[PDB]
Amino acid sequence: YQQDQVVKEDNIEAVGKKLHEYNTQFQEKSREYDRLYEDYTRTSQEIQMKRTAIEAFNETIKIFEEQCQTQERYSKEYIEKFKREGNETEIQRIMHNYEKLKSRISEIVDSRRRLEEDLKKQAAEYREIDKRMNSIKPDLIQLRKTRDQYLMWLTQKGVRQKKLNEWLGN
Amino acid sequence: NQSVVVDFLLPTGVYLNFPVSRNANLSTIKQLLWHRAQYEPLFHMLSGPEAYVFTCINQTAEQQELEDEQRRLCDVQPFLPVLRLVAREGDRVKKLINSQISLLIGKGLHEFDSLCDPEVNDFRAKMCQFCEEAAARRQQLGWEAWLQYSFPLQLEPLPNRALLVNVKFEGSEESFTFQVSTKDVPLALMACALRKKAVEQPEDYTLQVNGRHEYLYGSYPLCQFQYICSCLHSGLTPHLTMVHSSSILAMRDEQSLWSLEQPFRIELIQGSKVNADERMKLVVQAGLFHGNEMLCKTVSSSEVSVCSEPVWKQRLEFDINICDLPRMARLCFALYAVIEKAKDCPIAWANLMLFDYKDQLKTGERCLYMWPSVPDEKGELLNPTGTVRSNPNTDSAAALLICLPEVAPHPVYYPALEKILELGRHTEEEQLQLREILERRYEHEKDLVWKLRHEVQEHFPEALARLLLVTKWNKHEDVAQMLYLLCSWPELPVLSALELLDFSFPDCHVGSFAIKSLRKLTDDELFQYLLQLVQVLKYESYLDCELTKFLLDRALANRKIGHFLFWHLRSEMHVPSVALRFGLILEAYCRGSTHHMKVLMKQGEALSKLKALNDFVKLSSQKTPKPQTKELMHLCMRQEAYLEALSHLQSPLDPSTLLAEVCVEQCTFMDSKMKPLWIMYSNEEAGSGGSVGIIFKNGDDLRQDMLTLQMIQLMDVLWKQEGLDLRMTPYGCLPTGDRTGLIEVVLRSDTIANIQLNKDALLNWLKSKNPGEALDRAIEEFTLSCAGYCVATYVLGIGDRHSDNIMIRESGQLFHIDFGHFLGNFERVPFILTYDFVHVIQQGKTNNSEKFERFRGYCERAYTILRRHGLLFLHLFALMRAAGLPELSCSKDIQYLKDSLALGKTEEEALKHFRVKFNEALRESWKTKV
Ligand SMILES: N#Cc1cnc(-c2cccnc2)nc1N1C[C@@H]2C[C@H]1CN2c1cccc(Cl)c1
Repeated sequence: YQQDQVVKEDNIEAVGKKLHEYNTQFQEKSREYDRLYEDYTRTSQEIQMKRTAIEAFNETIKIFEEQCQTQERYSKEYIEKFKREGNETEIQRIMHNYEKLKSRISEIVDSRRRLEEDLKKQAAEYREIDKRMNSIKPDLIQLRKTRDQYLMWLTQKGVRQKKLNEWLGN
Repeated sequence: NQSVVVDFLLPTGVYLNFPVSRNANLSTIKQLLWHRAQYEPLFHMLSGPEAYVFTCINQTAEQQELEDEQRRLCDVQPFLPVLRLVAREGDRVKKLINSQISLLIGKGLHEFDSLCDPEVNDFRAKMCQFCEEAAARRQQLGWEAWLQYSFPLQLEPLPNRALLVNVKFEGSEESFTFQVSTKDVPLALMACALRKKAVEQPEDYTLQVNGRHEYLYGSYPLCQFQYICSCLHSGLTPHLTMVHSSSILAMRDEQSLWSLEQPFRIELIQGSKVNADERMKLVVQAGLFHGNEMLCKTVSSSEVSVCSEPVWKQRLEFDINICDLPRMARLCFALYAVIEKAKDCPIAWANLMLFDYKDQLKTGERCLYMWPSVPDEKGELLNPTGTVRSNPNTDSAAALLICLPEVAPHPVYYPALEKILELGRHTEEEQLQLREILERRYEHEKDLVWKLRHEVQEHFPEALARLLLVTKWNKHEDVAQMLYLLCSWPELPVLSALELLDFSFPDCHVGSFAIKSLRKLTDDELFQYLLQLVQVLKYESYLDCELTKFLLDRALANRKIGHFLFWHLRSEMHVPSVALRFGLILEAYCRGSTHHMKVLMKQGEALSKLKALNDFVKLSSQKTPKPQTKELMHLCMRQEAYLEALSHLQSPLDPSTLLAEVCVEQCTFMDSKMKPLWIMYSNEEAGSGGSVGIIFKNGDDLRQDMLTLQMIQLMDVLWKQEGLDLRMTPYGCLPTGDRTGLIEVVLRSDTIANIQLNKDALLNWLKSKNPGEALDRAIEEFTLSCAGYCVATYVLGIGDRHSDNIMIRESGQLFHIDFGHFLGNFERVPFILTYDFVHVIQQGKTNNSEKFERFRGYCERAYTILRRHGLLFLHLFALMRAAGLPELSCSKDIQYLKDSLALGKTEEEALKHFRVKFNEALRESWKTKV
């Protein structure tokens, strides 16, 4: 007066055939997960590297912004001193050099923006990878528990370890 | 492109932009700068070039004052090529070390600041302070103390003959050959060489094995040293050098709760960044934990439907009071994807300590950034053995939002030791039953052991582990009573202490007791278990722990320990779940070890070049044939930056070994999937051998091979400890980074396959290398080594053993390589004799009963010694489950070693079954060859 069994086939050779199939189906889905878990980990390392590179752009720009600050403060004394000296040459050389400085900050900002766009994309990939991982997990767990239920069924029935291994091992 | 366009920011706001060479050092770049600044505004205001230092944003996103100007811009690796002139200002020492720390550990110190974490800030403050103190304290003491820190004695674990020795002094061509016995103390041997003419005293001196940082000193005989012992067996003269105490100083000189009876509960607010199937609905299963076992039953949420941002707002109540939570209570979450249940996918998980690092019961909101659930054999609901540290991918990774409710107006702590010890105070058939459970050579048994817990302390002190497990940690009464006993428990031996470090015993008092018992470890024995102790840190709740303090203590007392602690920690910095913990320990290590910091920088640069040199060869193998790729490898090595970086460094594998001059012609790469580099060295200051190599591997994981090699080295030590040298070759193996590391090159050897491919070639090969009287020695080397590697491989369960992965030295010594699989994973691996090995063992005869019986004794004796130390291997293997090796992951994998050593059986029962398994291997030797 007890029930439990979930195995489909009835004959020993018929159940052992399904043991070979579900095992082959299990080992393929495991290789699929492992392939996806390599990408997950690789993308996790790539995204972190992009995020520290963005911090690098920030710290670089921050150094250029200090140079701007210093140029404005430091020029003040000399731009007046050379204008009373009638030296519009020495004034004009300072400002073009400062215009050149600011032109470089726009190059560095554009590059920071391109990486931010690439980090936005790779954050999306990471999530899609994680989604496909979580869509494969239920099958992977399904196929494991089936495989084991068939193993136990045949082991209870007395099937020797050598017959089991040739269904599994191949 | 050879040259780079570099941005220069002068301190007057002026901006130059001109090209310089990648291989140009900073000092040269500064001369080119000043020559150009000349013809730009505001030059007259500048100080001279030496007044300023260049500054860049390094690869780890921090500003670095570039104090070493004999340093190439390609070796600086600035994020973008931007150099800022700044004042040579403030404390140069603290700014320099912080920058080098960041480049050495592969993680910027600002990343620690950015967390805004008190626990991290309190760790950094305390550990850097403690480590600096020890290092400052180190520098005060004399040359005796310092040589022992720096170059500690390499000793073997018994005849009394005599042979000559080559001795000389430092900075001198003329050398002195003269006699000395094997049992002479090195104090006496120095005086003999000091008698030059008939000036100086020999107590102001030490002996150094020239061409390596190994030193012969202290109250120990000459034969117990590794160099002299190695010299005696091979038959060569020890080449040494006298060194003055002043010369050693020249090296040295560098610088309330129990009232709160309300049930424990938590508010589950929201989820974040969940990625799942839109058809299903999401569930959050949860439970409280202490170690492995539960504190109470597991609750569960309602089925809120699948989206990115699922909201619950549920009260979750647990069957346990707030007063009953132990110090190391552990709330564990698992997010699951379930079907609607009208008729199971684990998404991710996260654990949290209910109390904090200052014993405060946590209150308020927490955002637990979840780790994804990797599917495994025992598919449990929750992952209580997983780390309590939050996922450092805060931008993209999934998150659960929770709120611990307020328990009182004032903040509630966990009771201190005094109030724990206050409540802690309060012939027979019981004595026979208790002995039966513990003297083994279940809830009924647990409640017996608990009742007689004080009798366990008096009569069964080694049974503490069993008593800690039977204790009910979900009742603060029982917890209080157990800790009381632990506070006055007798000191256990190292073997038992190792067990107490396992994840089953999380309580801070148990670890503290464990570490208290581990302080008797010598540096030699501690080194044998260093790999296991490092991995136990992954089970720690908090950052400041006793094991971290212990490992740092030992790392600062001994430069060899510090070296290997460093690389064990450094090799896992790519792994998110320990990057933080390991990062901080390494920072603390460096600040107390600023001398070795220099050596480790030189290695890390070398290992950065080789990675690049491997990556080139990997691609250049697919493009062209090998002889051209070999030449294209050399051209890249000839480059000034490469050549210097690979030259003149201490070996990471053995810091006493000096890798001086790269023999670029000898250098190549082995034929394999990942194409590892065969890098050869030579040292003209060294002894008779004077030729070392390293295999740089990148692509494959080496942790498996190290564990295996670690455990054979331990067998060899255990055998040698019982007066049994099986002539094993414990070659070095060291993981250095992400799927990267080094292997020591054993010279004068080849695989058996390639000896056989070129009647029986194995015994012929040994004949050509050991002519005449030498052959009888070479077969004994083979016999002894074949014995040890047969027993080792059997006990560890290492299958796949074939001619392509077994090697033989010209001396006769046999040994194994490429330990991909162990513990029978991929069914018991049988004991394996080969016809070829038996052929050589018997001296090329049909029946050599005399010789083969000696060999059977060597296998039998080897196997018996490991059974005596069987608990040692089980305990060490139990702690390595923390490492997450695929084949060392559960009790079954540990059970393998129990069965293979026959620990359940008696001693003579083990010998009988070993002989049976021996005999069957001799039987199956004939059938395999045909
Ligand atoms: N295959 C293989 C092989 C793997 N591993 C080890 C090893 C392992 C631990 C320590 N020492 C050595 N030796 C190996 N042998 C291959 C031959 C003999 C020896 C090194 N030789 C070599 C040298 C340079 C380039 C190339 Cl193509 C071949």
